[PDB]
Amino acid sequence: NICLQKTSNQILKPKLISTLPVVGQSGTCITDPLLAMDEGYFAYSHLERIGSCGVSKQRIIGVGEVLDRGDEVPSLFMTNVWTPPNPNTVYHCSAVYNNEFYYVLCAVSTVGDPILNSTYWSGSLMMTRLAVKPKSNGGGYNQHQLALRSIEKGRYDKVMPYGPSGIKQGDTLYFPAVGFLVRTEFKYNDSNCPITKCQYSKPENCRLSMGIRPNSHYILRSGLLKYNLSDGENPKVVFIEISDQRLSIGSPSKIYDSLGQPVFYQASFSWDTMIKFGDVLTVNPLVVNWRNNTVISRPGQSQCPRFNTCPEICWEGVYNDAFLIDRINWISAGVFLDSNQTAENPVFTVFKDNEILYRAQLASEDTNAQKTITNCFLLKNKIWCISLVEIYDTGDNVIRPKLFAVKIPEQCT
Ligand SMILES: *[C@@H]1O[C@H](CO)[C@@H](O)[C@H](O)[C@H]1NC(C)=O
Ligand SMILES: *[C@@H]1O[C@H](CO)[C@@H](O)[C@H](O)[C@H]1NC(C)=O
Ligand SMILES: *[C@@H]1O[C@H](CO)[C@@H](O)[C@H](O)[C@H]1NC(C)=O
Ligand SMILES: *[C@@H]1O[C@H](CO)[C@@H](O)[C@H](O)[C@H]1NC(C)=O
Ligand SMILES: *[C@@H]1O[C@H](CO)[C@@H](O)[C@H](O)[C@H]1NC(C)=O
Repeated sequence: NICLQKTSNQILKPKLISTLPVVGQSGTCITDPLLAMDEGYFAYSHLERIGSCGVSKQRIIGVGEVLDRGDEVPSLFMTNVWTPPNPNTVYHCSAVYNNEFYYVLCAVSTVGDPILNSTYWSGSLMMTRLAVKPKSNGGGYNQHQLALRSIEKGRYDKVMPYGPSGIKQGDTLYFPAVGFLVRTEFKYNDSNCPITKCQYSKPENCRLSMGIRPNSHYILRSGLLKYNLSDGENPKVVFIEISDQRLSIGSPSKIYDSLGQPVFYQASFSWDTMIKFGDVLTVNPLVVNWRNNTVISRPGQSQCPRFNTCPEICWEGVYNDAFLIDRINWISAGVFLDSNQTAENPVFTVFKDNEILYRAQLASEDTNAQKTITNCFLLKNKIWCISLVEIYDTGDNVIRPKLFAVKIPEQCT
C-alpha cells in the first residue's frame, strides 16, 4: 500500500547514498553512466576522463549487491569490477541479470561513437559475463568473455545495444537495442505522420526525423537484442525491431520487469516528447501498449521542447526513465528535469497518466542535470526506488552521477 492521492505534502524523503570512491576525486570527469538492478543485484558502468569531459582514462564495469546499509536504507555494495583494456573502443554497454551472473553487451568501435560515425562502424559487439558473487581464484567463473558466433539482423545494416538494462525470460536475455537501416530502404507512408492539429508541420517530418539528420545515411529503429543461453555452444544474437505504432527515432531504451510483467521505456530524442512507456504486450515481435501520458515530458531545445507533440525535424532530448510501482492503478516513479529548454532541476516524481501525485526536488531550480535512471524494488515489503542522476556542475565544469534512495510512502500525511 502506497499513497494513491495527489498531495503537496513533502512525504518523499530522498536519501543521498553512494558504488566507487573515484566518483568524488577531483581531476577526473565521470560520464556515460549505466545502472541496472534485478533480484537483489546491480550492474554499474562509467567512463572516467582525466580533465575535460575529453580523454578516456578508464572504463569500469562492475556488479554487486543492493543491501540495507544499516539504518533501513538500501545502498550498493560492489562485489566484482572489470576494466576493459582500451576504454576508447567500448560504447553503449547494456546489462541483463540471469542465474548468478550479469551479462554486459557493448559495442566495439575503432571509429568513435557508432551513433555519430555509423557508416564506418564495423558492427562489432562483445559480451562480458560477471559473477555477482565471485570466488577467490575463480578464473573464468568471475569474469568471462562470451563468443558471439553470429548476429541475426535481417534487413538492418548493423545492430547495437542502446540502453542501460534489459530482462531475462528463463534462459533468454533481452537487451534494449537499435538497428541501423539504410534510409533509402525505410518503408514509410507520410500520410501516417500526425499533423492534423499542427499547421507548421510538413507531412515528411516524421520520416526525416527518424535519423539524426534529415539527410542521414541511416534511420534508427529501437528494439531488442535477443540472446538465448540454451541456443548451442556459442549462442547467436538476434535483433527484434519495435513496432511502428507511435514510432520515434531509435533512442536509448529500457525493458524491465515490474510486478511480474515486462515494461518498456524509450527516450524521446525527437518531436514525440511526452513519455514513451508501457507494458509489453509481446516481446517478439515487440509490441508496447504505450501509455497515453499527458503530464510527463523532458527538456529539449527550440524545435522540440518539453510538452511538444507536433512533428518536427530535431534530434534532442534526454534519457529520464520511469519505473512502474503499481500496475493495478498504473502509478510510476522517476526523476524528471523540471524545465522546458534547459537540462535543469531534477525532481523525483510519482505519477499516473493524467496526474502527478507527489514529488520531491533533489537539488535546486538552477542545478544542471542530465541522464536519470530509476529502479524500484521491495526491501522488507516497503517499496524503495534508487535513482542515478547526472549532476553537472557548471561552476566546476564537471559531470558526476549522484545516487538517491527514496522510499515510496504508505501514507499521504
Ligand atoms: C569517424 O569515422 C572515421 C572513419 O574512418 C574515422 O576516420 C574517424 O576517426 C572517426 N571520428 C572519430 C571522432 O572517432
Ligand atoms: C498512405 O497512408 C494513408 C494513411 O491514412 C492511406 O490512406 C494511404 O492509402 C496510404 N498509401 C500510400 C501512401 O501508398
Ligand atoms: C532457446 O533455446 C532453446 C534450445 O534451442 C529452445 O528450446 C527455446 O525455445 C529457446 N527459447 C527462445 C525464447 O527462443
Ligand atoms: C491510448 O490511446 C489510444 C487511442 O489513441 C487507445 O486506443 C489506447 O487503448 C490507449 N492506451 C492505453 C489506455 O493504455
Ligand atoms: C514551459 O512550456 C509550457 C508549455 O508550452 C508553458 O506553458 C510554460 O509557460 C513554459 N514555462 C516557462 C517558465 O516559460
